[PDB]
Amino acid sequence: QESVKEFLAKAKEDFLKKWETPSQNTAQLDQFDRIKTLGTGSFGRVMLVKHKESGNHYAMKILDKQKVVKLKQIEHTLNEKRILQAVNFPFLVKLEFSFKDNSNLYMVMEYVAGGEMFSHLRRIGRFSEPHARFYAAQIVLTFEYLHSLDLIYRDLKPENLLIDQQGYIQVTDFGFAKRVKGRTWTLCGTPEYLAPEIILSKGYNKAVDWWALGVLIYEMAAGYPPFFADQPIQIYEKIVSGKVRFPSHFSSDLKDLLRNLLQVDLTKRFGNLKNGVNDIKNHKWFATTDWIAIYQRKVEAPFIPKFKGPGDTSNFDDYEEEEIRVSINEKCGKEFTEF
Amino acid sequence: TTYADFIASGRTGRRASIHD
Ligand SMILES: CCCCCCCC
Repeated sequence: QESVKEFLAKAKEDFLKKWETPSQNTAQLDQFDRIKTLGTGSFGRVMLVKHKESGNHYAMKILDKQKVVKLKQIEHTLNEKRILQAVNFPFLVKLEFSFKDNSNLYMVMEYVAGGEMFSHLRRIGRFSEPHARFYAAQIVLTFEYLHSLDLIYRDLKPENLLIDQQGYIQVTDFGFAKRVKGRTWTLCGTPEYLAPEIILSKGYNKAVDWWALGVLIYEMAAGYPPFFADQPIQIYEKIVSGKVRFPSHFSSDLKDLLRNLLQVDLTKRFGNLKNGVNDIKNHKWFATTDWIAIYQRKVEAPFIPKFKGPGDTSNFDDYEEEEIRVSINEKCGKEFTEF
Repeated sequence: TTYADFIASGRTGRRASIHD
């Protein structure tokens, strides 16, 4: 318990060195080959790429300067990159390279071939409590680290957790990540995962991440989220309402834990109490979990997705291949000066 | 069943993140 505190301490120091003095233009477009698109986003897409000098595969994130701009996501894009190049945690996707060009922003990360948890979750339906618990444990720890650096993640969902070769998770998409001492007020996240304080425009803190966990956990063990409907509006209504129904297969410990994460009253919510994280690590639901073991990647994973070979894309869905178009004249230069 | 309700819902796929 003190070992943790001390860990965190050195870790904050490392982060700060990088937070105050970031990396810029460490690669070029040409140094890679575009293999396949792995996902599409709002302002960009993700592609499997291949580094010519080393023959290593990576996932390259590509953001359109112009769309980031019209969508007023400028600050958010700067944050994502600035933060990603500074963290280092076993369950965080590693940023290798970063660069930009006349029309785009690029973030090159390592490739995690197991695909999104979302695909498995959906295909299988739901996970057994022990299975989900395995995952939760990793996110608790990840949040423990992140929150320590005065960071809020803000975009927890199955779509964002990737599964590696060992069956361990990797958190991707820091598009909403923000370093903040104090409150923030941006309306952002994914409907089914938004805390009421966000929805209510109340000004929020890192406690929103904990409500998110609650949702994650419920979703994985039930196979469906606690609050769903066909139009966001309908969802917002159920979130703030305060009602939550659980499946009859939930263990009582589970129901207890989720009843605490899904606390509308920020003043009662687990994780945002004096004792923070400990209120969670100590719960009966996780009585079996050896935090240290998880951290160390010593625990045997419930499911390992088998990799056919390096560069294999079998675990991702297919998307139409647009082609990377690179302008002759620079787009939004001053806006992305620090990238 | 709720599970069935979920399945026939419109939000069974990948959810996009909101902003403003
Ligand atoms: C919040 C991260 C925990 C670090 C544990 C280190 C194990 C000796």
